[PDB]
Amino acid sequence: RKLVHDKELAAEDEQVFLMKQQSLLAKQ
Amino acid sequence: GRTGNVLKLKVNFLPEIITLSKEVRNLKWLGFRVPLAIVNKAHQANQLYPFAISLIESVRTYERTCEKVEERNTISLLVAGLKKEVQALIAEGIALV
Amino acid sequence: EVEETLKRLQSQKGVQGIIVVNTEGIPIKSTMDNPTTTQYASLMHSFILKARSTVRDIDPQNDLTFLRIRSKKNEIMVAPDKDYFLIVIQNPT
Amino acid sequence: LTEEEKQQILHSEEFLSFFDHSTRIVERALSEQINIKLSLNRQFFDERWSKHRVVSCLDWSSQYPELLVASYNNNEDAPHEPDGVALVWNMKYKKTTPEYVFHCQSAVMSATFAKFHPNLVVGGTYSGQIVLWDNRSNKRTPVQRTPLSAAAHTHPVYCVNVVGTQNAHNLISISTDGKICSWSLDMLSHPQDSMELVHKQSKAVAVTSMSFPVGDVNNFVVGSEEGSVYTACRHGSKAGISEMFEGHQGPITGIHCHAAVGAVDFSHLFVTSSFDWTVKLWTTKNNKPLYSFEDNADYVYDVMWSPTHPALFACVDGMGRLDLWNLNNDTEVPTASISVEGNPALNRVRWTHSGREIAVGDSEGQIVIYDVGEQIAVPRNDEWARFGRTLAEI
Amino acid sequence: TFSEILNRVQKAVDDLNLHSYSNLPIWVNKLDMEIERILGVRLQAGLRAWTQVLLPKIKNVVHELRITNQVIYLNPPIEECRYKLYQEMFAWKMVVLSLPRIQSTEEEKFYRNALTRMPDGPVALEESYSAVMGIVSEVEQYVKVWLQYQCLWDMQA
Repeated sequence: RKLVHDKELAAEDEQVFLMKQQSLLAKQ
Repeated sequence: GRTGNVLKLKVNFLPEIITLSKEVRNLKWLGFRVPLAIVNKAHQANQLYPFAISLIESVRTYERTCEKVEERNTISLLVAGLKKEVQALIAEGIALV
Repeated sequence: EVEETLKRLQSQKGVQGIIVVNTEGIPIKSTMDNPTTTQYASLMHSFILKARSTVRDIDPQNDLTFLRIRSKKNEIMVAPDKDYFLIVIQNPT
Repeated sequence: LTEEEKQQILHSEEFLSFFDHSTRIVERALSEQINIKLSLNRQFFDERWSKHRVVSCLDWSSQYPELLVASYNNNEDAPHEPDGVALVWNMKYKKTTPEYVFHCQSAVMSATFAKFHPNLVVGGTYSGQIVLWDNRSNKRTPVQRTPLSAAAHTHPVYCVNVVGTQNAHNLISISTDGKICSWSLDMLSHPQDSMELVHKQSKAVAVTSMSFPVGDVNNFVVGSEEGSVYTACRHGSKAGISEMFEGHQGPITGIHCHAAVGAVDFSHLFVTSSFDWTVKLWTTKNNKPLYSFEDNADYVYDVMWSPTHPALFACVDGMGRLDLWNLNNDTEVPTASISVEGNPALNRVRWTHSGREIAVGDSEGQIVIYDVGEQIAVPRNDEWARFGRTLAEI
Repeated sequence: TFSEILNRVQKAVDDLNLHSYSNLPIWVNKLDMEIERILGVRLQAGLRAWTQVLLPKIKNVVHELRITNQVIYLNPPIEECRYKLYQEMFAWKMVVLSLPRIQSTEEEKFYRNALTRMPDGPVALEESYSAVMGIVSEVEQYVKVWLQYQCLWDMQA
């Protein structure tokens, strides 16, 4: 039952976040 | 340098606007009366300038340090948490008018 | 920096040639040619070592940090602190 | 035969003391010891750091009366190259090269030495960010930088100074918006004091430059681009503007309080160089200007008291002439005058400590320093007495 | 020197840990993977140098031949020289293998996986082992016929 570390911290490349926020600003 | 379309983040604030305020801030005492709309716009821009300049310098510093980080891919895995919290703060801020 | 240092050390008097020597003699850098730089700088290194011994003779705590010899046809420079041994070829005047 | 050890020791930068001592000693080695009224003394134009560049500020080091700090705004010749240029120029031995250089990412507006420590240099930039630099360490980047916040300075800073003594110091800075801020030399990341200077009906003052009564802390005096002079107490019993002055019609460019101290108390005299050739002298206890300086028009930038002569000061015009103005000998004609060749836009004037020579900045970056006649350099008790009675004239 | 380098690296890792950064364990794991790969390469180089030395400081093993009750005898026997050689090669192995791991049991305490981390596979090990029955074999061969002389006593006048 030796626990292993779960999913590590992701990067979420800046381009994807920027384009998602482009979309959010567009529809607001 | 890159074929893709870079979605660079900017600040919706022209740096030149404060100059206009300064013109008013100089012309008001020069004896020339300016329209009240110009007075209101210049005053509002003058009082709101520190926040805008703080935001633009902060975002420029963040962009410089993040491009420095991605320059050395061996460290982004560790810095991912700070990048996530900064992105979350930006996401909270952007929705504001 | 490296290039700016040599540039400012050379154009300050239009010096004929200077190379940066951070090692105990035998420098591989060149400013006019390999021999006249390398062998002469190694020779200078040996004699400044003997000069360090000479100045330690009167008192071991003393060290030589500045050395110039201005003769009839040559002026020679070296400023050793721990491994930085300058060389300057310059006219006497 | 080594091929990489020398290369890697050259790449590895442990050259701090190396470069420092080499620079401090080679300009000494410039000496040619081979065995086989006004007058220009030393003209300096750094070809590399002053090519078509405007002097922004000047200061002389009290601790080391051979070190001068000068500034520069952004360079229109090339924006890619470093914009904020700061220079340290020394009076040890003659040399064309500056003794020290410094870069700031923003255009540098004013700079000065620190009274608290004899090696740190502090300067206000065009972005309203106070910049700290360590002269002993060989670095180009700013050592410290104040935060750009609403509480801190955000508008361009044109005057920074250190008040108090070496164990009661305080770095006072002014922003052109009107913020007065007090910092400490140990930490430059949080304003110890900060307050937006206000005269009346909550309107601020577009402060351009400020000065203080010598030998005293607090009770500051400022000049406004609006064309006004104010006396404002730093802390006192009430901070803010305390006294309006009738002032000069055009913008106020350079303000300075009297400096020379002798058998009489004249620390209440103020010189203001406005934009109209009009170097106005008055006193803090009188609301009206005492005397006026009128020989030409059009922008004499700045005026500075000679620290040694009580009734003599300097003012430099934008058209390209600096004139030493004495009160004891004359009141309508300059006691001395000289013009830098080429008739350039001479910007800034600074008396060195203990006087006996002057430093002049230029729009071309060629700063010129030169002495003064001995028969007019040295004061005497007669000078103080006649100066006082000339105040009694009107 | 390897232990000192590992100690400094682990000290730096601990300094990072106390600063409370993010995502440490995976970074530590990747760094440990890389350092063990480098350790395996260095171990391969050292092992092959040791092998070519056999065919790196090596101790000199020596044994003698004597006679008692008119019988030829060895002190120590050839198998003892074999075991000394194996022990020395083992010590050479644990010069690198005993290096501790980097962490935020026995295997986890100090790194014992470099043999599987071998860039060239077991061959680099095997050839080393191979040189063993080079030497010892010749040894016993060179002994055998010589030892044969003892038969002279078994055959009375």
